[PDB]
Amino acid sequence: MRNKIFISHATPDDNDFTRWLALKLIGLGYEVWCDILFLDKGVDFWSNIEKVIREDTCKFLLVSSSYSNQREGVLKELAVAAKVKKQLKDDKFIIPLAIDE
Amino acid sequence: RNKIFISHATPDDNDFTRWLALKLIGLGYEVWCDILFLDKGVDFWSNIEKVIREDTCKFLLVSSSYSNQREGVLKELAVAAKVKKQLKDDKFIIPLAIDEQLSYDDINIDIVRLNAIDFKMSWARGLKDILEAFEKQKVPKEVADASKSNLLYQQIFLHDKSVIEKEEIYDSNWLSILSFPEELRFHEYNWMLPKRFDVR
Amino acid sequence: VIREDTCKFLLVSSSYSNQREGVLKELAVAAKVKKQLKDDKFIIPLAIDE
Amino acid sequence: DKFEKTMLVGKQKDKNWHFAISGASKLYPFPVLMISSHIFFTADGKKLIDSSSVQHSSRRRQGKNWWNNTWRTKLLAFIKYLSDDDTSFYLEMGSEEKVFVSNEPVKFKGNVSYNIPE
Amino acid sequence: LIYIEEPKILFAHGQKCTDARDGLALFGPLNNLYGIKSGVIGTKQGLKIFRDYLDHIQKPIYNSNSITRPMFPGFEAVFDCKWESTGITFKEVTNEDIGKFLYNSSTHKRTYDLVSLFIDKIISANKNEDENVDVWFVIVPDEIYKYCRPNSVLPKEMVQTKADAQFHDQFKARLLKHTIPTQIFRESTLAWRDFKNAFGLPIRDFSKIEGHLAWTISTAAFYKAGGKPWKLSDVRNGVCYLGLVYKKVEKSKNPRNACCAAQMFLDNGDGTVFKGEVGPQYHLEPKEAKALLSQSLQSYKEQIGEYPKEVFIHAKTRFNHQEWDAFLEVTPKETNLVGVTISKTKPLKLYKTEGDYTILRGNAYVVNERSAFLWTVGYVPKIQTALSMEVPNPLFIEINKGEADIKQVLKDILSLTKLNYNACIFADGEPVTLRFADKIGEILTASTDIKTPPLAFKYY
Amino acid sequence: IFRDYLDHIQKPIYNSNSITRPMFPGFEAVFDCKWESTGITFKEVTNEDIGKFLYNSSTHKRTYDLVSLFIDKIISANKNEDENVDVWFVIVPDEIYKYCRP
Amino acid sequence: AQFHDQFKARLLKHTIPTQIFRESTLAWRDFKNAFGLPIRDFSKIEGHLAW
DNA sequence: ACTAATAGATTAGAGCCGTC
RNA sequence: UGACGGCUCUAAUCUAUU
Repeated sequence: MRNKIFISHATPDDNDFTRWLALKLIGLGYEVWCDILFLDKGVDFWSNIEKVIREDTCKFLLVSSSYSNQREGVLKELAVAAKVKKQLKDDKFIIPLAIDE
Repeated sequence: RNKIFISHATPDDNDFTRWLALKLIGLGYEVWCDILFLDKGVDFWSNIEKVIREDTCKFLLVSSSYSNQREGVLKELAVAAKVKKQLKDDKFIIPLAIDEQLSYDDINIDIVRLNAIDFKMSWARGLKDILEAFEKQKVPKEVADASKSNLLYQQIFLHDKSVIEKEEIYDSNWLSILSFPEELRFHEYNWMLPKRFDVR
Repeated sequence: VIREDTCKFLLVSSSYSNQREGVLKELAVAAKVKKQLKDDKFIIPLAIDE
Repeated sequence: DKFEKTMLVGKQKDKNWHFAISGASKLYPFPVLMISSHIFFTADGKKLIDSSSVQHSSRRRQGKNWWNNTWRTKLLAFIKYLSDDDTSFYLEMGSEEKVFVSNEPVKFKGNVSYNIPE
Repeated sequence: LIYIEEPKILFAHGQKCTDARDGLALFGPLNNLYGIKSGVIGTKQGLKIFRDYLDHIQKPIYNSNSITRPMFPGFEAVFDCKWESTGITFKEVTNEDIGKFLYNSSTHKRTYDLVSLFIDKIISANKNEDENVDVWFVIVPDEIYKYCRPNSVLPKEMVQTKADAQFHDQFKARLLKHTIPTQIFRESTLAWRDFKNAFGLPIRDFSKIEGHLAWTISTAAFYKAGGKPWKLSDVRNGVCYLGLVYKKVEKSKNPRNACCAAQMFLDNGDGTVFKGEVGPQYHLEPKEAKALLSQSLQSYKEQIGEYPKEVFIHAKTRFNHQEWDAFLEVTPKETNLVGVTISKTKPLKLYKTEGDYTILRGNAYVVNERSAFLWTVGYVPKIQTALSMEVPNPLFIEINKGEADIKQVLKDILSLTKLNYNACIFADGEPVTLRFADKIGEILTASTDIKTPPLAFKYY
Repeated sequence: IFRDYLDHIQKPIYNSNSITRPMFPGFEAVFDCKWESTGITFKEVTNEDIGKFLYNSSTHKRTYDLVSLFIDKIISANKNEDENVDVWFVIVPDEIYKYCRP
Repeated sequence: AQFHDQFKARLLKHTIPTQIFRESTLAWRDFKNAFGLPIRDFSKIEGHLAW
C-alpha cells in the first residue's frame, strides 16, 4: 500500500528545507520519506530508495534547483519514478517543487 | 582493463550467462563469472574487487526476474555504480534484460537510466548490438577466438563430465559351457527307428 | 562469537582497514551470518578516516 | 518372490511383471549359453496377458524404473537360480551324459569408465 | 573390452567439439549462409501453427538440464542465418477439398490422390511464383496421417466418403523429378503446447525435450538450405564408404525382388548417396553387382581425381562369393575393398556390477581380427545420461571379406555416429551410410519411374 | 573476371558523368542484399575439355555438344550435390559464341 | 545455331535460373583490340550496365 | 523330381513404447 | 513422417536330414 509521500532532493543542499518541510508535513500528517532524516543509515541508500520508490512511494515530490537537477543520484530517482509513474499511469506522480529562487 | 564482469543469479541465469559469456569469450572478450572458474572459494570477495577495480572495463549485467532483488547481484551492482565513478566512463554498466516475466517497469534503480541491451525477443540481435556497442566505444579486446570459450567449456562445464582411466568389471548374459560329453554317437538305425517317429 | 552475539558490525572504515585479511575474514564471516540471520542493518561501516 | 535378496517377480499397477530368460546356445565365439532379458506380465500371477501390444507396452513402461543394477541382479539371481550344486549347471544328454554350464556370467575387464557423478 | 574413444565433429571457423547440440549452440555451422527462404504450405489453421512457433525457434528455448539437454540460444544466434515470416508462400489448402479427399476408403489411391493434392500445389509454386524457396515446408494435419498411412485403418464413426502406400516416401520420391528439398510435419510436432490430444497433458512432447526438440526441427530445416553444419575430421582420405541395405520393393508379388540404395560417403566431407540396382536370393548378381561399384566407386574419379585406396562397403547382410568376386574385377585394382556387415545379430549385453548406471558407450569386445563388437549405444560422459534408456546392445562388426585392422575399423564406424542430419543427438547408434540408406531405400522404392543420380540427403 | 567484377559493384564506381551515366553506391548500399565472393561454385571446364568438343566442325552437332557440356554439370549440382546456388553464371568466352552463332 | 535457346530450353525440366553471361560484357577492362581501342566501350555504361 | 521338411543362422517390415 | 533408442511382432530365405 502506497501511503508514504516520498520527496526527492539532492544532498544537504535542500535538507534544511526538507525537514522544515517535513516538520510541517509530518507535522500536519503526510507520511514523508527523505534521504537525510528518514533514510535508513547503515543500510543501502541505492536499494532502499528504489524499494520505497518502486513499492512504498505514493507521491513523488522532486525539488528543482541548480544543484538538484544535474546530479546522477537525483536523476536516478526520476527515471524509476517515471517508470513507476508509467505503471501507475499518473502524470502527476512526479511533482517538481520549485524551491530555489 | 579487459574483464567483462557479468552479474547474475548463480543457479538461474546460468543458461543465458553460459551462452553469453562463452559467446563473449567466443567473440574474444574476457569475462568474469562465478561459473567460468574452478578451485574457487577465497576467490569470492577480496579478489573480485581487484578484478573489478583494476581489470573490469565493462559491466554487462544480466537483468532478469532472478537477478532482480538478489543479495549477490545487488552488491556487485552497487560496486559497479561506484567503480563507474572514479574512472571517466559513464558507459561502464551495460544492462541486459532477458526474462519475459520481468517487466521493463520492474528494473532496479542502478540501471533504470542505463540503456539496456534487449535479449527477450531474440538473443542474436542482442549479441550483435553487444558487438557494435563495444566497437563504437573502442572497448579493449583481442582477436576473436572461440577456442577459448571451448577451453572454458571443456575445462569448467565439462570438468567432471569426461572419462577416467579406471578398471571395471562387467557382467554379461553369456554362460560358458565347461565340459562336453565325450562322444557324439550317430546311431545307425537302418529302417529300425520309425520313418515318421518325430524324434523331437 | 559472531553467530552468538555479534549484534551490529560498526566497522572502522579506515584507509587500511580494508586490505587486511583479518577484517575481511570477520566481514566474510559477517556476510555469511548476515544471510543466516536475515538482517540488513547488520554492517554499519563507520567512515572515520579523513 | 526373492532369490538371494533379489526380487524376480513383482507388481506394476494391475499387472504383475515376471523376469524371463531366453537361452540360445552358440559355439561362437566360444561354447556359451547366451541369455536374453525379458519382462512378461500376468493378470493374477499365473496366466500371461494374451496381448502382444499390451505386453510390449507394459514391458516398455516396466523397464522405465529399471536401471542396470535392477537388470543384472534379476538376471544373475535367476541364472544362479538355475545353478545345479555350487558353481555350475548340467544339461542332461543321456542316462550318464551331462553338460555342466557355469552359473556365473562371463566377466570382462575395461580400463576406461566414468566417475559416477551422481 | 578395450574402450573406443568418442569421436569429434567440427563446427564454425574450423573448430572441433564433441556435441552437435552444444557446439552449434556456442560455435555455429561451418559454411556461412545469409537467410533461409521458407516455402510453407498447409491448411489455413496449420498456418497459425507454423507461423507463430517459427518465431519461438529464434527465441531462447531453455532446458531443465543443460548437461543432458544442451542449450538452444535461438536461430540466428546458433545458425548465423536469418529465418523470418517472409517467403511464406502459403498455398492455402482448404479443408473442404481435403475433406472430400481424406475420407476415401481406398488404401493407395487415398494416399495417391491426397499426396497429389499437396504435390500439384507446391510444384507450380516453384515453377511460376516468385519465391526462392530452399526448404519447402509442407505442414500436414493430424487426421490425414491417422487415416492415410501404411495399412491404413479408418473407423466408422462419420463414414461419408467411399472408394508405396506411405504418405512420406511417395511425397519425397515424386520431387526427385522436380528437385526440391522439403520438410514435412505431422501431429503436434509444433503445436504440442495447446494440442492436449488425449487429455490435458501434451502426450506428444514436453518442455524438457523442447530445448532440443526445436534443435531437431531447426537442424532438419537448416541442412537442406545448402549449409554444412558439422563435418567429420577423424575420417581419413582415400576411404570410400558404401552403406547399402537391400530393400524389398513390392508387398504382393515376387518376394525375392528387391533393390539396394547404396549410400556413398566421401573423404571430402560429402554425405553423398548413390543409386544401386534392382537385384531379384537376397543378393546382388554380377549383372547388378558390377554396375553398383562401377557407378558408385566411379564418383571418386571426378569428385576428387583418383580412386579411393580403401573402400569400406557396409551392409546389414552378409555377402557370398558371387557378389564379392564381381566387386574385384569390375573396377577396384590396386585399391583395398573391405566388406563389413553391421547388425544386431546376437544379444551380448554388459551389466555394471558396482554402480547403478549402464555401460558407457565405446566398448569393443574382440572375438577375432575379423570380428568384434561395438558399444555405440550407452552412457555418455558428457551428457551424463545413456543414449538408450534400456540396456543397450552392440553392433556386431565382423569383416566378411578382405583384411583390415578392426580396431581401426571400429573407431571409423563410431566416427559415423554423429552425421545424423535428421535429429540433434550426441551420437547415432548406426553408421550414417547404413542408417540413412534405409530411408532413401524407402524413397527409391516408393515409385518405379525415377532416374536418380547420386542425389544428396536433402531431398530425402 | 568475376573475381574482379563480383566484388567491384559492392564499392561505388564513378563513370565519366553521373548526370548521364550515373554511379551507384554499391550492391549492399542499393539492392539491400549480400552478393560477394562466398558460395562460389567454381566448376572448371578446362579448355582442353572444351577444345576436345569445340574441335568438331559440324555446327549442327557441335553447338548442341557445347551446351551438353554445361547443362550436365548444372543439373548434377542441382540434384546430386550439396552446394546451393540461387542464380548460375555461365561465363561463356567470346570464342564460344563467336563460332556457334548464325 | 546460337546456343542461347537450347541451353535455357534444356533447363525447363530442372527449372534453375541461369544468368547467361559473356566475357566481353564482364571483362571490358582487360579486353583490347589490335589497334589499341576496344570495340565495346562499356566504361561509361559501367553504371546503369552494372544496374 | 522334389513333393514335405525341423532345426541352424541370417534377413527385412513394422508397429509399439520410452524420452536421450 | 523433429527424432533417437529399445525391444516386440511377422514373413521370407540359404544350408543338411525323415
